[PDB]
Amino acid sequence: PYPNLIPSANDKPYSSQELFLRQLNHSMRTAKLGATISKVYYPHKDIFYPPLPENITVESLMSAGVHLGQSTSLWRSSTQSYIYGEYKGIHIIDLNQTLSYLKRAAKVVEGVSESGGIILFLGTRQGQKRGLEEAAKKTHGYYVSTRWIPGTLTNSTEISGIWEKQEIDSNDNPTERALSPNETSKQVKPDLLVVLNPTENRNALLEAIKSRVPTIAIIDTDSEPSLVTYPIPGNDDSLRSVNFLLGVLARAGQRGLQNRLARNNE
Amino acid sequence: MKIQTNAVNVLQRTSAYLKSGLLKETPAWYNVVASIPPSTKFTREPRFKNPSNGHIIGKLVDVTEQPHANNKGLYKTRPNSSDKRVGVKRLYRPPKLTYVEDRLRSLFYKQHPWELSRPKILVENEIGDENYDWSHMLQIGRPLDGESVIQRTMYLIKTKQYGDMVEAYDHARYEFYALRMQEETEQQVALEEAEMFGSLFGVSAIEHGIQKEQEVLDVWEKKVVEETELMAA
Amino acid sequence: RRIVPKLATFYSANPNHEDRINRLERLLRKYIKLPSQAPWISFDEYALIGGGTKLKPTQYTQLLYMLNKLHNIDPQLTNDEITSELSQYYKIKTLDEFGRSIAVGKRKSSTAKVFVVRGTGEILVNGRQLNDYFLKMKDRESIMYPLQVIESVGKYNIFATTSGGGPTGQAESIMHAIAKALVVFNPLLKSRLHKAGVLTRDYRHVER
Amino acid sequence: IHVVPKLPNSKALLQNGVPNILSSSGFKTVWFDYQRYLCDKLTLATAGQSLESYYPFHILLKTAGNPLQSNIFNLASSIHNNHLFVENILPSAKTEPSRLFLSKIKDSFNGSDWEVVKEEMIYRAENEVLGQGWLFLVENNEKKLFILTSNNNGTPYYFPRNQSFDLNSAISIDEFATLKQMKELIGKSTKLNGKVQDWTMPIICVNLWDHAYLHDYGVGNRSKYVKNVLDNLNWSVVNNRIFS
Amino acid sequence: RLNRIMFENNIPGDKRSQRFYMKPGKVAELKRSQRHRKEFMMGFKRLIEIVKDAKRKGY
Amino acid sequence: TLAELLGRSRIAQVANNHKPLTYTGKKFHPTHQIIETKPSTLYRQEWGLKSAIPSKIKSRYLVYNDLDTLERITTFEPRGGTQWNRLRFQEMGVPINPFFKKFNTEIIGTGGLSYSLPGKLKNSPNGVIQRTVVPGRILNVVKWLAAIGGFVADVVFFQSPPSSFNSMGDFIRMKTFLFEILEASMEKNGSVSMHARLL
Amino acid sequence: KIDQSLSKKLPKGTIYDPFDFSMGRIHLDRKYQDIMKSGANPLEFYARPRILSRYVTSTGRIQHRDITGLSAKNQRRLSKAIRRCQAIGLM
Amino acid sequence: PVYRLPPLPRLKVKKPIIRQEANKCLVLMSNLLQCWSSYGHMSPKCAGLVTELKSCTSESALGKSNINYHAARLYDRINGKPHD
Ligand SMILES: [Mg+2]
Repeated sequence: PYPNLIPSANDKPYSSQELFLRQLNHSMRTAKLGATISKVYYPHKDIFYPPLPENITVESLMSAGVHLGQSTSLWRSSTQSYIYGEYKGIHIIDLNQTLSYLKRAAKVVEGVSESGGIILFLGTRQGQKRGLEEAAKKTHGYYVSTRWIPGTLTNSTEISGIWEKQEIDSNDNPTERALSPNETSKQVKPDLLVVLNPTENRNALLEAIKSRVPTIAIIDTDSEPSLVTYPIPGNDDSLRSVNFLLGVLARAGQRGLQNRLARNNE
Repeated sequence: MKIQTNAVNVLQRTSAYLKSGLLKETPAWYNVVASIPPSTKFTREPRFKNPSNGHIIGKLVDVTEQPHANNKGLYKTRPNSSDKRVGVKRLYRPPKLTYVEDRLRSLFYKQHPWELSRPKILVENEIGDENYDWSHMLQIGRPLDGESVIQRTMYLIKTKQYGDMVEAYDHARYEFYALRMQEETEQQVALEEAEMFGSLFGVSAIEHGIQKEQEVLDVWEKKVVEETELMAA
Repeated sequence: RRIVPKLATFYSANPNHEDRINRLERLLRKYIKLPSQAPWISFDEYALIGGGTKLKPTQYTQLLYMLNKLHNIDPQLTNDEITSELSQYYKIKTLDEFGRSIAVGKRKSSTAKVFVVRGTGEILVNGRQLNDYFLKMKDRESIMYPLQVIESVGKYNIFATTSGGGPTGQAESIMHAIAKALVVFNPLLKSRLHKAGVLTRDYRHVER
Repeated sequence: IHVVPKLPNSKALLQNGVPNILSSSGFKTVWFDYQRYLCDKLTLATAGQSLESYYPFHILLKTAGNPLQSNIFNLASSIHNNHLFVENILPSAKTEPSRLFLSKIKDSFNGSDWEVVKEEMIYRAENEVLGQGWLFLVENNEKKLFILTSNNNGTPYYFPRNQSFDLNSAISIDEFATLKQMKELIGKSTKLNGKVQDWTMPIICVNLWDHAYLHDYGVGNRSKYVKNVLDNLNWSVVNNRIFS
Repeated sequence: RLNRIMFENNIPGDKRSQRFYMKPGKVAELKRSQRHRKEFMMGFKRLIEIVKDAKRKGY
Repeated sequence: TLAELLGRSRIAQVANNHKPLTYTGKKFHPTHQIIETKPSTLYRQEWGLKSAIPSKIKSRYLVYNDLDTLERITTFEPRGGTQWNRLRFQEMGVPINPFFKKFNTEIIGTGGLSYSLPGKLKNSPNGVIQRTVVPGRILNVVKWLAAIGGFVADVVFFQSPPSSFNSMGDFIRMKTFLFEILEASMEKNGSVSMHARLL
Repeated sequence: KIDQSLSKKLPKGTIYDPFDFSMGRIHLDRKYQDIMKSGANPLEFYARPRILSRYVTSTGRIQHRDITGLSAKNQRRLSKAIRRCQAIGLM
Repeated sequence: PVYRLPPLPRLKVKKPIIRQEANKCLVLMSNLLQCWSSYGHMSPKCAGLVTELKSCTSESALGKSNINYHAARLYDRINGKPHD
């Protein structure tokens, strides 16, 4: 439990570490006494307990702030059909269209994960690393959050060719087989690319277009809907909305992975 | 930007590659994208109704609909200039959303500016979970704020307990005053009881402000003496 | 069977470094509550296991920050997981039979060997009186200075033996040797001596 | 929204309440009615603030040092203390006092055995706590137990808010000295909030509020209620609360 | 103070303006150029103010 | 529908306010609503607004004008000062009735500053608090004015100014004094005129 | 003593923050330091040399709209009225 | 009124001006010189000031603008250019 700890003698008072363990024991048992908190938003849960696509309501999407679009002065008129209206100097996104597009994109992610494809979560804004990493880990996928190197797809040999690759079974179990140099030097291309900030990742979208990689993205009021295969109308500048949508997609991918493993284990 | 063709037709390009023989193995996404067609229409859609207030867009009242005179006393006999202009832009603009509450709210914080100082949390918790009966102002899971006053005003008007906006607004205001007086008395009495029973408080708001003022004033002292010395020469 | 990249960060600039920092962050995140309270591998050593040429000094400093944060956790509350993860990145004088402290110092081309014993402040240089060997008062004061820094002048007897160079060089070599010998009798005074400047060799020498 | 915690064996407690201390009607008053009352008041007080996200114990630890929200603190304190009280009188999660607790009482109370210490706690509750209050057996950082009493809603954790001295009446000069040293300890800290460290924890909690005993034991005879509480405690919880 | 009055009344620049003759087309060209430069300076100051505010707020 | 929920959303609950965030004129009452965010949401830069506030901001309170602008910035200020003044007034205890029984824009009585009632006094362990004492700072060498707990008041003297005033001159604000608030009244424009006495 | 520009005076009845007793407040205040803007006709003020003189320099040069801050309509009327006043023997 | 600049190749100040603080030694010297000018050289009145100078310059006789960087960094965000 807590090795390399030297308890104190009964005559002497508690030590700092003994006090820490005493307070930990208190916290895990009695600190939570008196009431149970209900109907309160805790940000971390948005990453760790995302809802299923079918359980999402318009109220839940509005609570996450998905509806809040860009300023009316920065409007991209090609996004007219996704807009419910304008309010307080900003455009409001139609959350029913958002719900439909999000369910469709979640089905796409679930199908791709169930087929064993490679899913890449690209988001390069400040505090998006946590959700991206968790989505990649629970979908058995991959993620980028520092910077998208241009040419990562169209120039894969000169960018990603040096990093190591791995053969795996139907159950995602390492086989530890030795790969030939030609096999190691092939391009490994994502089967699905999801972008949280498509406005700042035009290079990735264009590379996916050139390389025929279907792509999902959160299309804000100032973003181009036609640059992506499966747009999701929603707010991309709020971390809560981005994490909510990303958690939904990641849970869909996890469900697909679980279905794949269940079928392989029967 | 032009509406982009290549992003949504990846399936067609990949199918051509596969059937031609240029690509030997189907991508893992091929079957999924085939099962779920991308939406390939990017059209500006007309809007005929403003959801916020229900105003109907795209309606013209014909001459026949007026068999009587208008306020100036004139019958409408021919269309005027504004009626004879095509209004497609009205259909295709996103409608502005207007709510009655937005007015009363602006009144309330004008009538009670210091209510603004009470902090507000814009993090939504869960909107769908709200279960409120507005026969009374206080709601569990909600603070007591001016928005409660506007909500009670709308509830009063909806049930037609009162007729005019002003009357319901005043009634909700007086309920608000009673409740806030009760809370203020609880706070004062609680602090008095704490001091009555031996509670000791390290710092108070006045002393905290005095401390911050002291730091700022010491820095200002140094800067002013230095600046006077600089300016004198 | 299916060929896929090994690391979750494969499409990043430096996937090896990103994955390693991810593991370190995971450990730092699971055990964030633990309170707190030996060099690390070099830049080339981490380059070999990380991005190689892609490794960047800012990435190395980030690695060191995380490693120092994890190590700085209180030892009594550390566990096998943290130590196991961190292990991958890990790279007395006394008096003689006569109670004498023997020291050797150098200055310019002069060398000095000094025997310092407990005594009454007597000093001999090359078997000669200090004032006979050193005519210059400044050299005598230089020899005295380390003794009077620790205020032990008059409590030790010094037998200095010099050779090479000239008067000042020999005197300052005696000074440095006396400081080094004094450190033995009371190690707690070493810092004091070190702060006086008498425990550092004067590396200056004639150059072409 | 702070909600009343669910209790094990809730149906049995509704049917009869805690055996040999409370009847069903009394247990309704002490817990089902009073805890709901306190939780609803705390929710009304703290809704729309940060404090809705924190548990009552973390609320009172946060709010102990600020004069103007004492009401919230009071509610939080009660909402904590009441539950603590209930947990030491629940029928079960016969339980016996542990060897470690007996050793600590013997060592802490100058060799006195546990039962005379129970009688001493009865005496303390009868004497100092005039009206509403809380009684605790608490351990300090020195591994020493001692008996603490709080007037109205007070907390054992933070000694500035112990509320162990009733200033409505007089105070002994020794109590005044204790207050002055306590205030000096508070003032010495360099923190802007004025917070100080106190590692005291409650091992035993008894509710001396009128909600607990008045319906079952009358205006008087509170010491009878305290004796009944102490005799028939749930010793599993009490033993767990102590750290070894 | 007198020199401040002179520069606020543009008397020095005016005197050099009347010293030689300038064709009205060139006068109009110079006036347009000067007005454009003044407006550009105002806009540049506004942009620099926005930059400084954004830096203060952490953007 | 979506319109109803947007009407009842907390972002909609904030009244339309467009006054200059940085105001150098006389300040008598709050002009912007204070927006508060919990520490957990601050860690993730979530303030309930449209976009994430920059991580440089460490305060948990701000006052804002625009959710979004042409410059792609949220027009805000990291200030939550005014509440403290209000709360500090509650520490003074001085009381200030329209709160007892087409739209008018006048400030109604005390516009949320204090909802107390005049007829009450403070009990203390020493005894009944006859007169309330708070510390403040005399500002200038002039009646004399004092910054007392977030509000500027005119202090009513008692015979002569202490000689410390004359000795210090313009450095008077550096030293704290103890005042007793004689009276608090509210003017029509919303200013809080308090009269205090330097003890 | 402290020069007046170096001192910030909080007016009577105004709220304040600790920042106010700071040189930054003074610098910010420095940084952010009639009838014709009231819906009146400047042409009507053509036999009123004083009010016209309010809108000219010491030498009599009409002030630019950037200085006056008037609307283009009222700026043109003010210029016309000032020139008329000059012509008729007034001003 | 608001003036909007066109899409510009850059946003940069040609000569950023920095607020170097005049050295304490120089101003103390100036004060001493004015003292000896009014009261006289080696006058009893201001001799105390001399002591300060004797210390202030004893060790040594005398004892940065990022606007362009931030402007270049932020220009793409704040310029308000039309989409594409
Ligand atoms: Mg955006």
